[PDB]
Amino acid sequence: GAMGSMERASLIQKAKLAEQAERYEDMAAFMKGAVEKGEELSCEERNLLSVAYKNVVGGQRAAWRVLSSIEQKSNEEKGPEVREYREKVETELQGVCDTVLGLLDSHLIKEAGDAESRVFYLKMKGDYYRYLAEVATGDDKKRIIDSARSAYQEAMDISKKEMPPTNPIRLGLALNFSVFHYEIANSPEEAISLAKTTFDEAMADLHTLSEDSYKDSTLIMQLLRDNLTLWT
Amino acid sequence: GAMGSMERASLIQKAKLAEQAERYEDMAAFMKGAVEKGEELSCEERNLLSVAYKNVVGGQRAAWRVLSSIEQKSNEEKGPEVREYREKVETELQGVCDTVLGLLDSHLIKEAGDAESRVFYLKMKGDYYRYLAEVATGDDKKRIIDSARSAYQEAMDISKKEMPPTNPIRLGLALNFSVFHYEIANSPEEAISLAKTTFDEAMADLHTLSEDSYKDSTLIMQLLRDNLTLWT
Amino acid sequence: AGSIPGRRS
Amino acid sequence: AGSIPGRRS
Ligand SMILES: *Cc1ccc([N+](=O)[O-])c(N2CCC[C@H](OC)C2)c1
Ligand SMILES: *Cc1ccc([N+](=O)[O-])c(N2CCC[C@H](OC)C2)c1
Repeated sequence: GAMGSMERASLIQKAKLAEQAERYEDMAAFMKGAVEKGEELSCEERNLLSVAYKNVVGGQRAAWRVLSSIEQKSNEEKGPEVREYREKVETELQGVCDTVLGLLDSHLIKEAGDAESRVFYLKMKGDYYRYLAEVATGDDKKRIIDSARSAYQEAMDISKKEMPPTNPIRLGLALNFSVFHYEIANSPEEAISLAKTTFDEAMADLHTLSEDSYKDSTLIMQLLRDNLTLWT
Repeated sequence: GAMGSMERASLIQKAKLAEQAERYEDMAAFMKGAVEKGEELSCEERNLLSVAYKNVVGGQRAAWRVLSSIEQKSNEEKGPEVREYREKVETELQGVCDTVLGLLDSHLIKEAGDAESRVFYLKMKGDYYRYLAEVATGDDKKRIIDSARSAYQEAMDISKKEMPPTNPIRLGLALNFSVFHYEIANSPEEAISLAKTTFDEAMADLHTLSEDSYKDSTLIMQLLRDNLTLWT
Repeated sequence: AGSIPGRRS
Repeated sequence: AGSIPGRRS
């Protein structure tokens, strides 16, 4: 595409430079160009793709929430401007989510055979459908929610068969699926049950880990505990 | 232009919403559209224009400094990528500075007759030439520096004739011109002299101010003092 | 509450 | 050193 004339390795190098420079839109464009070269992504390259788009869509979500709050307050006649601008931000956010989903569907997921890559991409698919669900209201809010759930469920099924309960991708998948249950699917009890079971099963497997792996796993376990403290 | 179909008042309203949402690129595009309506800007609208572009160019400058530092370190063969990406960021930064300068030249400065508006715009002109000077190396670095100096000098001459020594625009002009002297023009003694004289003349005029004006002026005086502490 | 922050490689 | 921060209206 737009990055079609740049070498794959140069796109990856520039994505790392863009991360250092906090230029996340650039980072995401470089990583989109790298994916579109058609080769599978290494573990590090998958992380670059996820960091880039998470930062882009995170800024959009924060802006959408500010604007949605102002719009809800307004409903003196403020004119159409708050709604128009919230809609503009919403459409941009939806476009980024559709771009990420399109990369996953063409063709990252279908070529991902190892558990670490397939779970990673299916978790991303659940996440970006979840961000679509956050702004959805029309006749597809239900279908968007089901698409998020289905992606997270397939990732969970693979992760429980193929990864130890302390694996950081397995833990982060469970964390985010529990947030889906709490915030999107109106299932707080399922959120709490999943977070508790995930935490307890990880605790019981920590004895198998090196010092560095222990640090990685316990960091995500603390996020599960932080949510449980907020929810109970 | 691109915002030509939107009402002036709606552009101003959306610039304020974009500020709240931390969407500074949007904010700058809305304020460019407002300027291009051709009417003069009020004090509040001038501040919106300056905040929007300061945030946009501030992100670019921070990224350029990160990339320039990496490039200087590299000079193992890292390939052309660090230089290419620094150049891309630099060109974007130059484009934003040229856009702001173009608004000032077509036609904000020529229509600005009151001291508060004319000093404000000439200070902006000095600032954006100063940001161009920060990245300049070729046969125009000298001419860019002189353009910054000339804009700041005209603003200083008006400010000393038309504004009290505590006026916040006068103070911020002097602060930024002192930074120009220290960082761009290799004139640290002129920087220190200007900051000291500005501070002392403001101190002697504080007795004339209300509580709220005193707070506004002393905030900028503290920035002059912070620079003097760093420079001496 | 909080999902994976995920914003730093 | 520091110019006017200028990033908040
Ligand atoms: C979804 C997920 C689960 C775990 C981890 N992790 O172990 O850090 C991550 N990230 C968080 C940011 C740093 C890495 O970039 C993607 C890995 C994600
Ligand atoms: C150039 C300048 C001088 C003074 C002030 N001030 O008094 O605050 C300002 N700004 C700083 C940010 C807030 C306002 O937006 C432009 C005014 C600028």
